[PDB]
Amino acid sequence: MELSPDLISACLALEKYLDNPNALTERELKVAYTTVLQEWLRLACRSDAHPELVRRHLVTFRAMSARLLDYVVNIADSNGNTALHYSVSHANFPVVQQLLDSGVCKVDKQNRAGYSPIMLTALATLKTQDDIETVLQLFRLGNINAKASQAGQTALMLAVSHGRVDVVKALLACEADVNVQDDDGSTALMCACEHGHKEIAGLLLAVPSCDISLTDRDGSTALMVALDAGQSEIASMLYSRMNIK
Repeated sequence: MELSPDLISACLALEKYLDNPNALTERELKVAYTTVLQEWLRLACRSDAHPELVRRHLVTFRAMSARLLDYVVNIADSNGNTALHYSVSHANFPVVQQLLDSGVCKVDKQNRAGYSPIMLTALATLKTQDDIETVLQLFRLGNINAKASQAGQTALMLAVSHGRVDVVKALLACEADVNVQDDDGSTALMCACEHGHKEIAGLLLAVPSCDISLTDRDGSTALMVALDAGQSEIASMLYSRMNIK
């Protein structure tokens, strides 16, 4: 439960650059950025990462400079991942929470593959009410309706595709747009239909604004996707929402 002298030392170097871009040589800036990145991720993104030690470092960065705090919290690795990407991916929600409480996280930042930390919540199982409350906090800070640069998928589509009922519920509780279509015209509902996520399909259908008449690029509605997949229980749920002329 000690602050990292190597991290603090490189932070001091970086702070000079943040104040004046010609304060460091090219060599010095490279070593400073690299050293901040490694020591910060050591601290925040190992599997034994301690939230109180993260907080203590954030409080110190803030005192040094508001710009340093912002810079370190959001520092990205070679894959475009930040500490918040990794903490969400590992479901270390107590660390996520300290990150969010910094007041400076860029929660919509997409990594190389196009995923923001909000999208990466589809990789996380929410086990406690504290986990759920942290995730809700994340979804209140950023754009839950953003489309990943890859195939235009949203967090909701990704949560449906991973069968994550808990994350789906959290997204809907924050009015996630259920009618967003990906690059192939597919909606979250069509994903639930294709893969037989029956609980999740029910959750989506209960959303008043869910538009079951949308078609993908092949002209298929959710119902057609369900009938074609032999997802008969889901097909019946759809028929109950329709008004057949």
